[PDB]
Amino acid sequence: SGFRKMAFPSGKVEGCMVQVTCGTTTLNGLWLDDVVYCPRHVICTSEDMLNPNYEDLLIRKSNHNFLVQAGNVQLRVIGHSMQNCVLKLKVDTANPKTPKYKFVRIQPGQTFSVLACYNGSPSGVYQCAMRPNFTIKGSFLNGSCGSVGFNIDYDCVSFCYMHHMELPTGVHAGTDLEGNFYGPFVDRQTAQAAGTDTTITVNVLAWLYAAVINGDRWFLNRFTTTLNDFNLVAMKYNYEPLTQDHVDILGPLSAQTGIAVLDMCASLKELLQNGMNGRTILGSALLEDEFTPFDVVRQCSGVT
Amino acid sequence: SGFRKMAFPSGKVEGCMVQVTCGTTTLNGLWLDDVVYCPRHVICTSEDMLNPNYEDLLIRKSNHNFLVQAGNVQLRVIGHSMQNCVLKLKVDTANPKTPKYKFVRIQPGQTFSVLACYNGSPSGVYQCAMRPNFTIKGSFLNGSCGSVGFNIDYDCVSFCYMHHMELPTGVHAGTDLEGNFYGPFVDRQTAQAAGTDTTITVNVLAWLYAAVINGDRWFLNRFTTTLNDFNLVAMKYNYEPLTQDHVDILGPLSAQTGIAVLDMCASLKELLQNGMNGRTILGSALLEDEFTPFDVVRQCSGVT
Ligand SMILES: *CC(=O)N1CCC(C(=O)N(C)C(C)C)CC1
Ligand SMILES: *CC(=O)N1CCC(C(=O)N(C)C(C)C)CC1
Repeated sequence: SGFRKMAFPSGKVEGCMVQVTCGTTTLNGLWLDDVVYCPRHVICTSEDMLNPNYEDLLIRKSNHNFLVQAGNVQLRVIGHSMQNCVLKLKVDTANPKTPKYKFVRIQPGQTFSVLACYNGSPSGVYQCAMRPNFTIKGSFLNGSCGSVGFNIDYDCVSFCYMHHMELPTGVHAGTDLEGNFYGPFVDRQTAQAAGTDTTITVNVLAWLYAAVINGDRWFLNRFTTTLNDFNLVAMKYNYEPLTQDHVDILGPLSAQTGIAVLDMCASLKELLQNGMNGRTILGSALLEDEFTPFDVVRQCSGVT
Repeated sequence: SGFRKMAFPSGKVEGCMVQVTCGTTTLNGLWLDDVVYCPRHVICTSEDMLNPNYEDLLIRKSNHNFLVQAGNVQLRVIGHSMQNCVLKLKVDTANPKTPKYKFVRIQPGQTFSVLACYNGSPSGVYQCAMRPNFTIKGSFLNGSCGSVGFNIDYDCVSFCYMHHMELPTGVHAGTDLEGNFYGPFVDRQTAQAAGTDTTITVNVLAWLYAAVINGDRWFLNRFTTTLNDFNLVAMKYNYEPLTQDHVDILGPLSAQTGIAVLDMCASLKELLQNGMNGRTILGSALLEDEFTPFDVVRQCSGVT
């Protein structure tokens, strides 16, 4: 028993973190095979960040301007290209610690682990979700850019996020490893505001299943609901509308606990309308939406 | 900006996790140099767990009964001793991935990362504290025993916890790596109940500093207090009494924010007496006590 906000083990990704320096800017890169991935804004002066033309800024850059350091050993840059908002620096040496890996673009509501790095040195690991507004709620100081988010499928690391931007509201924006930003965000120091941070309904329900499974059951009630009735309450409370697909995804947890998804919806409804009344569920005083159904099954079954 | 519940990177500890099988029982071991550490209850049948005499049970065990498997490679056990509540199995091969390390017995209120393992395979990582009642609030299914808790001081892993016991209330008990349990707990399936789970006052104050530092300031008020006045309120709310030592420890965070520790105490006091009124601090609806002052400084400065 016990249910905790759990990151994947960081080992396989630690061995992929390098320091990238361009001019006076130092941030983090991902070394997979003979390529280092990093945010293209490594080339910018704070001045440039206001309205940078990245193609033009890049012309003033050669392979030898990108200083790449794996721990205390320098890597020879033999090539550099811009893919969308990332730089791919070709090095002469393939990372000997490259795991099996994919680049995956995750949907909002999907969760991943972030290995926060400074100067290509890992400092910590924590679990995130891609918010429905395409922000993430990270911990990123200066030097943390190029820190990546990932899932591990046993041995295969699916890289889903590279950190680029802090919005003035202290939320975080970044790219998949093909350099495409999540949501409407850009590597420009401009007026960019996050949209509504909606709650990931399916994730809250998963976490309610997780709680029942771990003995926190006080919020089970006698009521059921429909998708249409439940969604009226979702709407009012800035929750993602719940689909039959979400219901299907919660099936396995339904099965295990013998609680119909819609009964659990009715529990969530009451919790939204009435709050917690100063009570806690899995040591939390609000409704956690950064566990997927998959995260719950994983941690409640014990997959490695 | 951003402040998240952050575990140390797991890499250095992943390379220390092995599977230990004795008879039908499989759990996790820590391989440092030519020694594998594991909970002595690996030798018990569920039957034995009711009133085991570990010295006597051990006599029926030889080196060759302890099957030790690092990934897919078996280790030859050439020795086995009981230290308190741990077994130390001497293997013929020193772990090539042994980091610099210490064994440290942590005080309650001190935080550490747990690498949850099943069959010596890491599944996830999460941050904990040693609770003032000497429980921890983990995520541990069957097979998770021998999972360890640790701090990293740059390159030196301080191992502070090995997981042994789930109490029927779903909280967790274990040993330092010398085999001595935290608190009054024993490796016996008996009536063991956790004492009062008091809140770690100094940790809540650190986390209040962390919030100010990250722009969550609504709970700053016009009031100050004394240790003696504040402690009256602590008492009533099952908070650790605050000492001058706690105040001294919060000095650096005081300095940085220019908020006197006692003013921040007065903020905590109001929060205790009045609650949150449905507001959140660093995305939390209750007062977080599993960040130390040291954890806050680390994550707010960006140490690796
Ligand atoms: C996130 C990160 O590590 N990063 C982005 C900001 C950058 C900086 O301080 N500025 C504004 C200049 C472009 C140097 C440092 C790298
Ligand atoms: C925690 C763990 O992995 N562990 C302790 C319980 C044990 C078990 O299932 N029992 C009760 C018997 C002693 C086999 C498995 C190992």
